[PDB]
Amino acid sequence: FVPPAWAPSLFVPLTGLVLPAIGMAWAFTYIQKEK
Amino acid sequence: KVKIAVDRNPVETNFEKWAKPGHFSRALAKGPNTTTWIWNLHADAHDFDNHTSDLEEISRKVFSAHFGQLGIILIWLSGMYFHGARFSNYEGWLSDPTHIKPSAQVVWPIVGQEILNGDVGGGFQGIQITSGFFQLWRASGITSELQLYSTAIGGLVLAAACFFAGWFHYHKAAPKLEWFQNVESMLNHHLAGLLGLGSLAWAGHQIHVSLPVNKLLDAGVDPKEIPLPHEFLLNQSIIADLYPSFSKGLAPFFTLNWAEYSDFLTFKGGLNPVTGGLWLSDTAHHHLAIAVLFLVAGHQYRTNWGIGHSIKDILESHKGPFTGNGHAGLYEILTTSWHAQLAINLALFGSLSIIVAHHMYAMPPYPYLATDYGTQLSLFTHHMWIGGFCVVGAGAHAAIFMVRDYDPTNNYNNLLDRVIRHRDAIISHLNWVSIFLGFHSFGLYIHNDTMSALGRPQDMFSDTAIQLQPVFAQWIQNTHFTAPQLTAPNALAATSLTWGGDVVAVGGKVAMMPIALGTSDFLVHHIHAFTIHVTVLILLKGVLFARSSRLIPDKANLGFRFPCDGPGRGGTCQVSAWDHVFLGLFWMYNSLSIVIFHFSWKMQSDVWGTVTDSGVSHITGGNFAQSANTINGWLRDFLWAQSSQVIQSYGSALSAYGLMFLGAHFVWAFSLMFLFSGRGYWQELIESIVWAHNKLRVAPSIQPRALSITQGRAVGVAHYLLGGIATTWSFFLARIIAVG
Amino acid sequence: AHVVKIYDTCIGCTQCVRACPLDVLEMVPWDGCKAAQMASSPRTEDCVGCKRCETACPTDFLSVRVYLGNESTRSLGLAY
Amino acid sequence: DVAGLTPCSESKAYNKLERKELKTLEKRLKKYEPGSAPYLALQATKERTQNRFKNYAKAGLLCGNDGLPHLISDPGLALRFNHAGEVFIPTFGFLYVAGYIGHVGRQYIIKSKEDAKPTDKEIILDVPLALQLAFQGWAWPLAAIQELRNGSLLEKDENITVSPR
Amino acid sequence: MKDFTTYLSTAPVVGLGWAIFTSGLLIEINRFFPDPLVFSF
Amino acid sequence: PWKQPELDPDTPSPIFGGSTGGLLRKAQVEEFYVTTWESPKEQIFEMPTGGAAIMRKGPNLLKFARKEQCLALTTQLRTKFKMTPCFYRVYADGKVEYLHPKDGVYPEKVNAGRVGVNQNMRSIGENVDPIKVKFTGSQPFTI
Amino acid sequence: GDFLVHHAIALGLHTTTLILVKGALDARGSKLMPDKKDFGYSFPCDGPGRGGTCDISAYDAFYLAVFWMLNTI
Amino acid sequence: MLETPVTSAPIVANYLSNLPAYRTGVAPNLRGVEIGLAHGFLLAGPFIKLGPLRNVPGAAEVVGCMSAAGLVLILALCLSLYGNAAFQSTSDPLMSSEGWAKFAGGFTVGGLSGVAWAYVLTQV
Ligand code: CLA
Ligand code: CLA
Ligand code: CLA
Ligand code: CLA
Ligand code: CLA
Ligand code: CLA
Ligand SMILES: CC1=C(C/C=C(\C)CCC[C@H](C)CCC[C@H](C)CCCC(C)C)C(=O)c2ccccc2C1=O
Ligand code: SF4
Ligand code: SF4
Ligand code: SF4
Repeated sequence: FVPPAWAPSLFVPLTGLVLPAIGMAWAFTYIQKEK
Repeated sequence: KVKIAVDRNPVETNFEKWAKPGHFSRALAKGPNTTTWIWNLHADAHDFDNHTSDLEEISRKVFSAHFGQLGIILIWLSGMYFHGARFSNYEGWLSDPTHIKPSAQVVWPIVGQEILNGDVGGGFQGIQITSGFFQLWRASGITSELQLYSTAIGGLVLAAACFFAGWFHYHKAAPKLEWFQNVESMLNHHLAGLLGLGSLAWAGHQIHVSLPVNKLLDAGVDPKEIPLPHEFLLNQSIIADLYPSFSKGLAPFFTLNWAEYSDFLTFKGGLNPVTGGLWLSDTAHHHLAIAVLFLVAGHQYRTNWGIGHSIKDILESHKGPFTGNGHAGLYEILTTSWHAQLAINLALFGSLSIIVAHHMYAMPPYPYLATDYGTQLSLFTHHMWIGGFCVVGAGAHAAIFMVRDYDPTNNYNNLLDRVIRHRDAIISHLNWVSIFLGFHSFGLYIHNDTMSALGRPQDMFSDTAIQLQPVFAQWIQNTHFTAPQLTAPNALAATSLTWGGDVVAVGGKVAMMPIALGTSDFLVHHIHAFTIHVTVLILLKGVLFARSSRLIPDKANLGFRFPCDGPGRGGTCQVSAWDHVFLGLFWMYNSLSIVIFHFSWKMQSDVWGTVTDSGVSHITGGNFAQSANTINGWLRDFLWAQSSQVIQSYGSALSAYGLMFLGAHFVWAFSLMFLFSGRGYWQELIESIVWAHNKLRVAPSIQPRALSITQGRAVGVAHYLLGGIATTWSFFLARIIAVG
Repeated sequence: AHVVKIYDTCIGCTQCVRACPLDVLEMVPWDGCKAAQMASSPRTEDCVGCKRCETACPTDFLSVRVYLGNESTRSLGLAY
Repeated sequence: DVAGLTPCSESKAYNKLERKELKTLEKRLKKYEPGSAPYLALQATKERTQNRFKNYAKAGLLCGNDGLPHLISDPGLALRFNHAGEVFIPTFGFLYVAGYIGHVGRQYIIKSKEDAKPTDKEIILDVPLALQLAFQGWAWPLAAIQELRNGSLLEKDENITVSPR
Repeated sequence: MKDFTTYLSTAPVVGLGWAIFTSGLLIEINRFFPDPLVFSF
Repeated sequence: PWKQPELDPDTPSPIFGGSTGGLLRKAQVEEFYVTTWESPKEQIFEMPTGGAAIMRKGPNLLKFARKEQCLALTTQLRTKFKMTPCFYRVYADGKVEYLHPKDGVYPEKVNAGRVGVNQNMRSIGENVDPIKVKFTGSQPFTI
Repeated sequence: GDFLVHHAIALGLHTTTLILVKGALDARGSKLMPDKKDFGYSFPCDGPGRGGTCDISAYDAFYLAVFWMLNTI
Repeated sequence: MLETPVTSAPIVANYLSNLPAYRTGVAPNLRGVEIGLAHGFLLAGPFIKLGPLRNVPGAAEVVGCMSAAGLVLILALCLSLYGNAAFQSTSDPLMSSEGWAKFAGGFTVGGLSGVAWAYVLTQV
């Protein structure tokens, strides 16, 4: 239903810091992978 | 050894080569078959190094071309003096230089353009000129239009003499290669007669003509009541009661009692409070000292009488331990390659133009020059852009010399060979320092913009939040303000008012006042340093990699001016040195645009303005300390706060500026597709148009082709630079005339 | 590597080989031209695609053709 | 009164614009003595402005809500409301001059392609031939339609260079 | 003379002559007929 | 040629100081090219990787990171002094491959020994449309 | 002014259409490049030969028409 | 090939030799520990100098120290990413895969230690 008041205080940090970091780490492993 | 070597009548003065357009080169000697030939005819027209391999004929052509350019310059100067003589209000301006605007161009009433003849004052209508010719003529003692007419006639006569000299020294009496190669004689004659004797002649004119007329003008008497300069020249009574040391009559000069000449050869630094310009006696002693110094310097090189230095010996003797063969082959390089001399001349002339712009915005060496803000701004910007173009052409012709005239046999372990041998380290370090400067200046600007938009005025790099004050510049300003106090005790005041002191104002307008340097000044100065560094990087990468590289090892065989080496190695477009100069032209444009924007904002906010009883009220109210730290401040408080006069100039005499402004924007846009796109698209469009004209049997015999890739790049950069320069010219002139 | 294709319109003028900066082309004996020469590309793995051979071709259209694709260390002209 | 536009003679804003221009011209004129060249130039400018404002009137011109004259475009509407000379006749004159230029250039191209090295004649003009063709193009449409009739105006597609498909 | 005449027969010289003639014709027309906009007599 | 010459690393290098456009890390990881020639006299030439060097009277050996640099030096020596040089390619494992004079008579000549490869026996413009070769991996110019 | 800006819009539409159909109709061949079908849709150029051949593909015509479409909109 | 007095000075060679990166024989975890200690100690400074809460007494030091520790964590993550990307395939053990992984672990340990040392040094 209605998200809590700390939801903007929590969800934006993941998708702004650690979700791009995890995606960039996975993609960087994907580019340089050999067979 | 040094003697005149002249061949008699090598080229016949005939019109048979005027009928055939393409005659200097064998490629164009066969006639035209495509339209690019025409462009080639207008491209290799003055590329004398490609027409013939003989250095003597190239040197003769260079001599005659220089004579032609001098004749063109003298024609232009005579036209300026003629326009001041007839279509001008110079005599009216001499009575009240602080209320009548200088005007020397009058238009014809044809289609409503007579509104451009604005009310400049003095019962005259015309275009307000910003060249400062009025102040130059006032500094030269010119009073009536008869003197301007005589100067115009003499300039036309000298231009005809220069054109006759070019024709004669090409067709009739052409100097040989040994005549041109006497670099010691050329340097001695240029230092002693071209510069020293010219400085002495101008000092004599200032002493005997310009100083008394300027003194009487500053005294407030009528210009018609002022005696003619020949009255000062012949009868010694007027110059004696105007200057008592003239009563001695050349005695103190020969008796070494030069201190008696202290009345009309002064050292009073600063500006004359009557007119807001440099003291004429100071300029007279300056040009006298310059003449003596250059006369001394002109007797340095040995030509025909044993004594004197040798350029080759001097160059070969200066050899350090870390440089191998010290300056060994440079004497043979600069006596055989015209392009190396052209590069050196263009670099020094462009730098000299930059010094000229700086040192006549700082000290206005003309009466009533600082009061005319528009004249000072136009002169600064013009000399700035001429210097930038010349220093770009310096790198261009250095790259041309590297491609064409470089010989590896004469350059094995000399300075040029070692520079080529570590060009990669040079370019890499220059690239690194360019990146570091761009980051720590433009990122500072972006940081200020963000923290301003984020509501953090305390987090900015401003004069109130984080003071990055220019401590070195402030210390130098304080030292030069105290230069007459301890280190130059014979100077009456400071050499300029920019360091500090009181405020000199003329006619209620600020002539010169002290300039304060803050955080915004440090930011823009480091921005200018970054832009100059990047332009140096581009031009040096063009010069050093003109011959070969790891990407392209045979770039020297491709010539200086080639478009590409195909899409190979991933693509090799814009790899030539010419393309490097073409790229660096835009960077020079951006650099000098930021420089002149900083100049205009700084003098409009902290220098120029009016003087009231309360204090000095500037044009923009001194917002540069608070608005120049952000890009949005430059957008709003400099580009949007100004340029309102340009867009509202319609219906007034300034409207053409706005018209030019709009047209300039047009030209700046019209370049872009020459800068973008390519050649195959336009070639196919031209093929379709050729089909259309072939259907109606109106296809031209000369096959139309698209412009070359190098030609397209040149057209794009030329139209881009023209649009940008005209935009800045129109905006600057309209803003500085409407409110200045 | 790039693909270099040579057709029968070649006249054996050896201009494409002289313009080649990496020694990709060669001349082989032939009977389809007056000069009895035909261009060949036995070292097409060393070609970078500079199209200098196409510039030197005197025949209308092109008797030699370079097609880019599948860039390698040698095809990209890299010294590193 | 077409397109909701009042005539310039009966308009209101047209008179306001005329008075404003005369007022700023008189304000510029009052700054000079009557016996001066700028005074004569400004008086000539004022006379030219008055003559232009009078000649724009009594000619069928229409202006809407700003006093700036508007040009009636559609022929027939312009023909029946005395507006043919606004754009209908100027395009006829322009078509005449443009066809003159095109026919003269076509004649020069055709006559210059006959001789050896026509590119030399293209880049070095035959001035007597150019002036002769300049004074022979007064009947360009008759000649153009007659070459269209005999087929010499058009070239067959078999003889025209065609890009590959 | 004929070399000079062929020099004037070149394209830029005749282009300059045409431009001067056309500009002078249009300027004299606009001067002797001040501000023409409406084709009326 | 009649017998393919073998690369001799003990041949002296030309008189030259330090180099900056010379061998990078690709030389010790991938192949690098080596140009040898036989100078009849002492003369000064220009390297494609930098400034100027002086070749010794006798065998001369130079190293480059690209084959284009080797052929640029080869054509400079052939046009300037008619030197007829030759360059090898050395891999990371030490395999030496003979590159420029494959039949020893230079590719400008014919020698009646080479076999013409990668040649299309049709005229250009007679190739099939890209619709004809679709989802097959074969280009119109490769058939 | 509305009529003038509408005619300018018509100019933008016609010019963008001209660029796009020049790219599309000359996509598979042209006088400068007869074998443009063999080089695919997106290739850089053919080199400096035949006077210069940069921006000859239909992709480059599209990329110029993007500028013209941006100006029109 | 172009040797210089800058790149061939004995003093420069000795200064480069005793660094943890170019040490003769030292286990890679010790090199990582020294690297992390030095680089975290220098990185803590600019974060406590002109951080977002520089004007707040007490909060500036802790905010800058946790910012430096977080940056050290991102640097360790990127170091491990480089180790996994470059040394996935097959005589210096630091350039090996597990050697570079031990170097990254030593780097994050040393970075945290250096951040803590900077905290306890700026607190006194
Ligand atoms: C949408 C993504 C996103 C998010 C959520 C943030 C969030 C933040 N950034 Mg920003 N930033 C971003 C993208 C983002 N950034 C991008 C894309 C750029 C480049 C253009 C920047 C450039 C930037 C700069 C230049 C600065 C910030 C700063 C900040 C902080 C604002 C001030 C503050 O709250 O101090 C809170 C401060 C704390 C110490 C609270 C704890 C939060 C820390 C910083 C994260 C944890 C540290 C790390 C994991 C190591 C810790 C290890 C251990 C102690 C657990 C905040 C944490 C400022 C900052 O952090 O100061 C150093 C700062 O100066 N950011
Ligand atoms: C002291 C003697 C003297 C003087 C004053 C000059 C002056 C000049 N020389 Mg020259 N030169 C000299 C000796 C001298 N030369 C000698 C001895 C040599 C041979 C070694 C040369 C070789 C030389 C070359 C190769 C070139 C010059 C050029 C120039 C011009 C440079 C442009 C400039 O500053 O504009 C200043 C312009 C003016 C002041 C306008 C007036 C110019 C007047 C007409 C010239 C009067 C000086 C003249 C030398 C008097 C003798 C000539 C006499 C036979 C009639 C300038 C006019 C350049 C050139 O061709 O420019 C045309 C050039 O490329 N000089
Ligand atoms: C190039 C610069 C220049 C020139 C042209 C002059 C010229 C003059 N100054 Mg000045 N002066 C100068 C620089 C100059 N000065 C400088 C740098 C200073 C230092 C501050 C001074 C300080 C100064 C003072 C303090 C005074 C002058 C005075 C004079 C006059 C005296 C002339 C004289 O004795 O000289 C020597 C001149 C000659 C020997 C004449 C030259 C020889 C002639 C031309 C030979 C002609 C022969 C011919 C072939 C045959 C006839 C031809 C015919 C048949 C057609 C004269 C007008 C004095 C003055 O105004 O009183 C009158 C004066 O009181 N000057
Ligand atoms: C204003 C337009 C503009 C800008 C900003 C750039 C930017 C750049 N060009 Mg270019 N240039 C341009 C137009 C422009 N170009 C044009 C039109 C031409 C054609 C003539 C050239 C010709 C040209 C040449 C010939 C050269 C350059 C070079 C450069 C670099 C400048 C060196 C530097 O310090 O950059 C620093 C970077 C910037 C100024 C970009 C803005 C950076 C901001 C502040 C962001 C900071 C980081 C940010 C917070 C991180 C984002 C995080 C995010 C990923 C989440 C940079 C990449 C030079 C080069 O390669 O490097 C020396 C070079 O040699 N350019
Ligand atoms: C101040 C007045 C002025 C000016 C300066 C121009 C300027 C121009 N006009 Mg415009 N025009 C004007 C008024 C003006 N026009 C007026 C009042 C009308 C009538 C409403 C037109 C109608 C008009 C048309 C229809 C065309 C132009 C074209 C042109 C351009 C090239 C002319 C040319 O190729 O040279 C002179 C001409 C030649 C060298 C070749 C002759 C070609 C002409 C156009 C054919 C004439 C005969 C033809 C069979 C009649 C039917 C035309 C057809 C469209 C139906 C040029 C920018 C042409 C253009 O831009 O093409 C891209 C074009 O097609 N104009
Ligand atoms: C007099 C010669 C001549 C003639 C008869 C034509 C005729 C034509 N051209 Mg061409 N054109 C010419 C010269 C000529 N053109 C020149 C010199 C250029 C280079 C600027 C072009 C560039 C050009 C383009 C880019 C296009 C045409 C198009 C067209 C067609 C549209 C009609 C028109 O006015 O277009 C407008 C034509 C112009 C605006 C060009 C005017 C150029 C100058 C001003 C006129 C030159 C006159 C010449 C010097 C007279 C010589 C007389 C002699 C005695 C010296 C038509 C088939 C269009 C087309 O394909 O339609 C199907 C098209 O897209 N032309
Ligand atoms: C537009 C364009 C063309 C096409 C333009 C060409 C071929 C040049 C056209 C020049 C014209 C002929 C100049 C003269 C124009 C007028 C006819 C002259 C003025 C006429 C009035 C005075 C009446 C290129 O060839 C090209 C090549 C390489 C990069 C970019 C481009 C590029 O952008
Ligand atoms: S350049 Fe062309 S015609 Fe000449 S040998 Fe090569 S493929 Fe044949
Ligand atoms: S594109 Fe260049 S490297 Fe390739 S075969 Fe042609 S000329 Fe040789
Ligand atoms: S033809 Fe044009 S796009 Fe192609 S390599 Fe040359 S400059 Fe670049």
